[PDB]
Amino acid sequence: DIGIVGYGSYIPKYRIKVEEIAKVWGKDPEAIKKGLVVNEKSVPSPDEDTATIAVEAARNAVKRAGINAEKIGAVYVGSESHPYAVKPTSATVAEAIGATPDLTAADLEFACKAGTAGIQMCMGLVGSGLIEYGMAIGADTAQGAPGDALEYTASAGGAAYIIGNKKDEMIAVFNGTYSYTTDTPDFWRREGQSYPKHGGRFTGEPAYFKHVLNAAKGIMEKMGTTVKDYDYCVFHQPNGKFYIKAAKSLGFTNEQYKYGLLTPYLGNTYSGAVPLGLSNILDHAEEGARILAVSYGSGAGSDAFDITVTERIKEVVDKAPKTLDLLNRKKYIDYAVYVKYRGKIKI
Amino acid sequence: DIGIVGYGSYIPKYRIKVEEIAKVWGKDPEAIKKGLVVNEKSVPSPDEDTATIAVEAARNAVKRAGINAEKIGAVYVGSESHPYAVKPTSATVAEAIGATPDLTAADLEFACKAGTAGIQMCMGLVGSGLIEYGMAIGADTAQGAPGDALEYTASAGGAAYIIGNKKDEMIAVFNGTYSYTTDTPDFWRREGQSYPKHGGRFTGEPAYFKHVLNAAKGIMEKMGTTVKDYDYCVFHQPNGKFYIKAAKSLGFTNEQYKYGLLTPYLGNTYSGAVPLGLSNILDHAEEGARILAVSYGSGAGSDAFDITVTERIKEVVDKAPKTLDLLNRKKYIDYAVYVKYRGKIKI
Amino acid sequence: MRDVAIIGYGQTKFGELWEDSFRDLIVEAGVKAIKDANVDGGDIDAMYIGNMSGGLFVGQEHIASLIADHAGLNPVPCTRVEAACASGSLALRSAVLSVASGHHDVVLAGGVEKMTDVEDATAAIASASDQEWEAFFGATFPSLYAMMARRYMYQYGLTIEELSMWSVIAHENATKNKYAQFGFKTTLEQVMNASPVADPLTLMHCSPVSDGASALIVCDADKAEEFAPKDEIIYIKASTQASDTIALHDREDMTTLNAAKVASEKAYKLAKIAPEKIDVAEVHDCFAINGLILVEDLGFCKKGDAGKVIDEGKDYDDFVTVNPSGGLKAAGHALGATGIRQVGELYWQLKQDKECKDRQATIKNGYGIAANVGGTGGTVCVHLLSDKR
Amino acid sequence: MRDVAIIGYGQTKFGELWEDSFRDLIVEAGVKAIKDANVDGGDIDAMYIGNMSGGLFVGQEHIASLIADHAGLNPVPCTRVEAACASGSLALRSAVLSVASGHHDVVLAGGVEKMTDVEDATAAIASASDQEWEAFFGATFPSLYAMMARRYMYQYGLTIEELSMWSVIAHENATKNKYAQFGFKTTLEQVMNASPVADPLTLMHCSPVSDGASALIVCDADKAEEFAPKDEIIYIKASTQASDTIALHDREDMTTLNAAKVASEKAYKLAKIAPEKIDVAEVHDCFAINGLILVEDLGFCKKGDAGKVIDEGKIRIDYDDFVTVNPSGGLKAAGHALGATGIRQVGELYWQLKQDKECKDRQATIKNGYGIAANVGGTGGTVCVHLLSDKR
Amino acid sequence: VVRSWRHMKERYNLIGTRCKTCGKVYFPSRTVCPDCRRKGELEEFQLSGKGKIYTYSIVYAPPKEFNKLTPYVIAIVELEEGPKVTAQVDCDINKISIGIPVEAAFRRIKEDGKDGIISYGYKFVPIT
Amino acid sequence: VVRSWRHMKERYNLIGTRCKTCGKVYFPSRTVCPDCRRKGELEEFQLSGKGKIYTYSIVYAPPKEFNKLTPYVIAIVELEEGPKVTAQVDCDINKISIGIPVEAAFRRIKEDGKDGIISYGYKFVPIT
Ligand SMILES: [Cl-]
Ligand SMILES: [Cl-]
Ligand SMILES: [Cl-]
Ligand SMILES: [K+]
Ligand SMILES: [K+]
Ligand SMILES: [K+]
Ligand SMILES: [K+]
Ligand SMILES: [K+]
Ligand code: NA
Ligand SMILES: [Zn+2]
Ligand SMILES: [Zn+2]
Repeated sequence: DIGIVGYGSYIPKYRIKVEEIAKVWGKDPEAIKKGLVVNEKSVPSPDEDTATIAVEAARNAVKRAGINAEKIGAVYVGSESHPYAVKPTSATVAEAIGATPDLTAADLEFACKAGTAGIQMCMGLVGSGLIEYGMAIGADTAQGAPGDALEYTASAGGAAYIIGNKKDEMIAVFNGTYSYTTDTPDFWRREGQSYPKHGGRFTGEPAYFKHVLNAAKGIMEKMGTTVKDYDYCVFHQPNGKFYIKAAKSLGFTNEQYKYGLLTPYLGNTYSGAVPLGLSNILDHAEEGARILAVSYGSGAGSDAFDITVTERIKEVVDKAPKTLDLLNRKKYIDYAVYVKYRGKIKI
Repeated sequence: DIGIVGYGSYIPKYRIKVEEIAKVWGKDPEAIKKGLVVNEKSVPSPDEDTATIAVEAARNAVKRAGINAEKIGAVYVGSESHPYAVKPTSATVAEAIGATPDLTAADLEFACKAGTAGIQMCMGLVGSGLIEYGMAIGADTAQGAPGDALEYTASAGGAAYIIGNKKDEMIAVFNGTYSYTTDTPDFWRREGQSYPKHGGRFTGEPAYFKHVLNAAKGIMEKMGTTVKDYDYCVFHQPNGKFYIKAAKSLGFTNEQYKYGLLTPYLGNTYSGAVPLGLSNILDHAEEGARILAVSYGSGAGSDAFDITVTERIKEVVDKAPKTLDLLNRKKYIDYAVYVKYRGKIKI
Repeated sequence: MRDVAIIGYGQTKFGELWEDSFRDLIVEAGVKAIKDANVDGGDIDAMYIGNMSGGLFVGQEHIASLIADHAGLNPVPCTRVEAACASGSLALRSAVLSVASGHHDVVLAGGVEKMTDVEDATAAIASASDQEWEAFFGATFPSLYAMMARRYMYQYGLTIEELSMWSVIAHENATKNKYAQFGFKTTLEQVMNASPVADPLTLMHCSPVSDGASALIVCDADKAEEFAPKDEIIYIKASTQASDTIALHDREDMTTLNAAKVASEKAYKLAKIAPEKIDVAEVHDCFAINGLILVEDLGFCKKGDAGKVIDEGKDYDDFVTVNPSGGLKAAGHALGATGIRQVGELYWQLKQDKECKDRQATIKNGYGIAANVGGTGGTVCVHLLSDKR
Repeated sequence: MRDVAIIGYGQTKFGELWEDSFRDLIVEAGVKAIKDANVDGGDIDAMYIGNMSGGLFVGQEHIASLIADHAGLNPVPCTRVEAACASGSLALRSAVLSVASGHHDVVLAGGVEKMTDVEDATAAIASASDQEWEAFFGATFPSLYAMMARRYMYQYGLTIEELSMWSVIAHENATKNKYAQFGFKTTLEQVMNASPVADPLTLMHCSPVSDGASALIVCDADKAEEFAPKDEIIYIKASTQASDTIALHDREDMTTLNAAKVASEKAYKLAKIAPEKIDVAEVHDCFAINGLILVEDLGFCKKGDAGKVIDEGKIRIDYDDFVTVNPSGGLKAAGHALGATGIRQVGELYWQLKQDKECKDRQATIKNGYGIAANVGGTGGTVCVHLLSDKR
Repeated sequence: VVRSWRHMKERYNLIGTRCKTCGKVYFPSRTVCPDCRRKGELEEFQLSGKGKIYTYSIVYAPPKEFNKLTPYVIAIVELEEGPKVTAQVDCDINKISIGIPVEAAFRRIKEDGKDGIISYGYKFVPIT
Repeated sequence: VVRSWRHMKERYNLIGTRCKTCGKVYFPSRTVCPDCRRKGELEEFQLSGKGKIYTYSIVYAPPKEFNKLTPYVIAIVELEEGPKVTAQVDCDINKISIGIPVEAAFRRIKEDGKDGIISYGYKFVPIT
């Protein structure tokens, strides 16, 4: 009934290795790589932001859908780094893809789950017949606090999904969705401050794992499924460790979770993390493959999805750049140039 | 098949008259009152913010709906003044009404249209059968720049709407919805800045009226209607003058637009403006009444709604405070106490 | 001057307990201790609580009133005793002296700590050092004990491998402990290659920040037979305490804890036994080196030789058994409760309780000793238990 | 179970002592107590210290090790005991029980507090309340006791004038005390018209923030004879303690302190005397109302009548037919160094019963030779009572 | 931060516990019933936010954070179900008196500086 | 804040006390001589900032404030006069060893956040 008709991704070209950050701050890089299961992260060009990344991903999704953007009836951008405090990214993206003016739009906020929240909104609008196609994007240019452990994982990227009703155009089908949400102060940022604050070890078991695992078990109960019913999986990935712990807890093997894990070479792109991992799965998946996708946001909340791939997948994969190709087209930079680009130098 | 099963509103108790602001800045209060069609505005208590206002409105909507909040499958809060930069209001609201944990949520941003964006999202999820009930809130504690003209109108308030599928439970029914969206830099705020910036007289014809009138014309064309088919109307109301100009341009009379206009004594509550105006219409409307509701947000976009009132309305209106009762329970303050409350004094 | 015995012991799990509140913890420990001792709530005549953190973890002082209130035991007298990481043992000793005095017959001695609620625990654990002359200059609590390890290595030639074996043993022992924070085996290489905190110590040498609570029911030796079988009663032969300089730099010798020598010697005298008669010992090994030093100061081996006797791992039938539960590093170190837990382990070991069934030490003589240290050595409290009165 | 006595008492001045450091303070009190008791440093077998703030004022925990170290008495055991404003009395009771046990013969019980070093003392004093359910919501410590006064006024008809008379007496008594923080006369109007802190309380009803230290030397009743003459030895007939709900809202009746009734009754029972035999009493009057309530809970008058007693001045030294309350000026006028107050309370009874020259100008009449002290932690969650006599 | 999360359902929704054994409602929720202790069996219980002022005070010189509110009313409210709580009252200082009926309200209680977490909870409003 | 002011002469100038009775120099200054206690009579004494490393450690993960310094050397210096102090050493990680001669230096030790006071005091520097 409801499915993905097209999807697209974008990652900028600059990277920075853990070695380059630790060198400056006087830490052991090998300990960090092993502790976090992270090697390097992405860095946006100083002329790039969430809007531009969202546009790249949106335009790529249109190529794969093969539709006329004028037909898109809603555009939703989920982010933590909207270029304005008050001016919608989503409007800029619609204008940049030619979707304007006959559509609704909104900018979404819910930590790193903002991106997947928009998918559920589009599913509703398409399923109810209120629109013909909807676009949900998740994109971020995350910034980690200098000297803090989040600086090793805070990266830039995004992915877009177009939702539709036409079986001939669906590359994947939603079987069901479920969400787990509570009020959890694991991670936050106040309006004045430059970088967020967090509860350290509270971000784990009572927040990420509580919500990611409750969302996963919940949708499997709703769907009457077990881990074995699924071919691939993707969880939120603030670091490699959390991802693998969650995946192994639920009974997934490496073959099932490998494609969804991008953080070790991409970093944590926040609201683009699961959207990007999902896209890498779709670049590899075959007809009939069944996917479990579960996001997480501090706040807190998780969005779970149960998706089945169709035969159309192989018609569209090459209609836009593949997430792995984007991830490997890279130029390395050191910490000085990194903080210059990211605007981390006082003036 | 889709309708409003319950609604609720909240306004804080403090007010400030135009005279108290003009006195301080050396301006003619009568010229302002006549120019903007505004007499006074609302002011939140220093222990009040968008979250508390949203909870008040949500709780009132639950009373009118007469349902178990556990059944709510989505909570969306639209605002410009979320108390955190990164931590979702919607989660706090869900916890405060007992909707958690089996629900999705998101915080919405799109200037003063954020609130109505959530209504459309709830419409989609309920119509599609993905949830049984969804809640859409629009609330703000606006802050105008000291000395600027927006300080005469920037007020606090909010309203909540619960969307449902069951005719027996509907107090109003959605006949249709339509949205007009472009990229327009009429009003914005950058992450660092305390107060927004704007294009002055660019905010009028090319932005507010362009989008409000195209959206209003759009839904009437979609619905096959004329101004004569509607009993009541409510437009975005940054001041009284824009509202009335828009209403008269389309051909609505005072009797049609009078109820939706609250700014003259409430101020502009931004994402709560139209939700609150719509709620006053519902506090007065009778069975069969047809309403045209069109919001506006800068960036820019408008959300239009075509709604018909049902027989159940009289059963619920008194189940919670009426928007006029909240608006008229008030205590006046002077400018010194106002800037103290609003945190406008450098400290 | 009455003889005092132990009739019950209760303990929560030690670790990162997010859901369990500070209140939920002390209750769970108290009810377990009450239930094991076969006493009613009304039978408690007084309580003695240890909690170093108090108002630095949560901002709550006056914890005694809070604990008595929420345990439901009002109006029983409740008292807080504080000596940094030695608060647990100090609460026990206070409880012991109150039974010996005749003013109370049945007294609960417990300790509780809620370290996870603070964002940064270092500032609290650094409270046990001199704030003006150690912390102020940037000497973190692990860095102080590291400087002890460096000086000990300088004087006695201890190698990092010898020190690291202490941690391998502890973790192996902790896999047999249900209440231990860490239940995984490790290796020498994993210990030595772990991330460093303060040279020469690594994360695998340092004890973690821990939530937990533990409680004992102490009773008059004669009345004890009223609640417990004569079989399951353990007698407190000695409860001694001593003092040393608070700052490490003011110590006469940094390789030894004089307060432990003073306290342990006094306990051995009162019990009229020698170190050779101890079957099980529980020592304060928050940073491993501290475990080695205490094994010497209690008289189990010569100064400077601890590294050599531990390398052989002295399963071993003819040597004292140290930290059967995993010690502070592996079992967990909830500051206020540690001193209580230490003794509760000796109680289990000497009464051959099921709880320590999988980690049961051989008991030829029927004696156990515990050494609880506050900070870098400023306070040491020793407890000597026996199966015989 | 040995009988315990007091052989020496020492005290610093209570007030804003900028010169004197926290370490420097406890020493001065310890040396004075050692000198008064005619003992050497080596004669001390153990120490028990009270301090509520500890890590809130200075960031320093483990104060026991610090105090023993800098007093020079290492390796004697030193122990910190805490119960908010009652830490002093608890330190004494711990010391008493350690002597009675036979493990120590001579023990120092002292308390110290350095409240001036913190920018805002409120947060520390609020520690004695429930942080999650009282402080969190903005109930300041003076506001809690003010809500007690309000309920007491509601039930028994106490008038603000009657409450204010407690403050007038306290300050008059404090002029006779060299160690008092405030040595000035006041009037009813000055008390009532002082700046308000928490309705109905005024700044002249509330005790101030104080630095100070005080120490006692307690000893086995028989051994006492070798250091002191049989005159000037005071015997501890009873050292009792009780508990109540930490939060005022959880109290069954907020107009009384059950833990004081429980503790005082137990003390009277052990000493085999009635309230009518008490010649001088030291009560915890950090906010005046607390002085009236304790006068009732200790049994000196019927509930609700404390106001009538204060207006007539029966608690005054000059008044002969009634017990004499807070001859030193109490917490309000003499000063309230949280950790040392419980020790100081007892030190005054020691002087009063031994007719020491320290309290010569405030000497109460001693018909029977008994004194009692009531030390309260927070709003009443912990109460410790000590009953002294000139007779063993 | 973690402590607020543990008591959110109590501060937001006034959800306490009822001991089945004796029937007494407890708020804030208690781990153990003081009257039955071990024999007590506690159940979840939703309180109505309605109560009456039992006693009160007016705070004239509070800590600096409360500068906007000063002078504010603090009170102990007796809830209809039985328990008493300490909380502020949103009314003028000349309108508070013992016995005044009040009603709980979700309000912003505290904030941990400009960078830290905002803490919400109950404040009481008089009802006419 | 007040506690820094009291110890400024010790932290800035290394001014301790010498007990006449036994002659032992004490730093930090002590109110009472531990060996003579009462019979000790203390006099003001100016120490030379010279000493040797007695023991040391390298702090690899300190609190956030020290992020610029990390990893730093912490040591106990035995001063020529006798006393030992705890302080940081301005040298490279691979240059610290027991017995190295050092010399005190006036340095910025800590700062109480962005708004609070700056505290200065001694840090040790190697000789040649
Ligand atoms: Cl926006
Ligand atoms: Cl029981
Ligand atoms: Cl001496
Ligand atoms: K459908
Ligand atoms: K925002
Ligand atoms: K639900
Ligand atoms: K048993
Ligand atoms: K009374
Ligand atoms: Na009298
Ligand atoms: Zn019960
Ligand atoms: Zn000397």
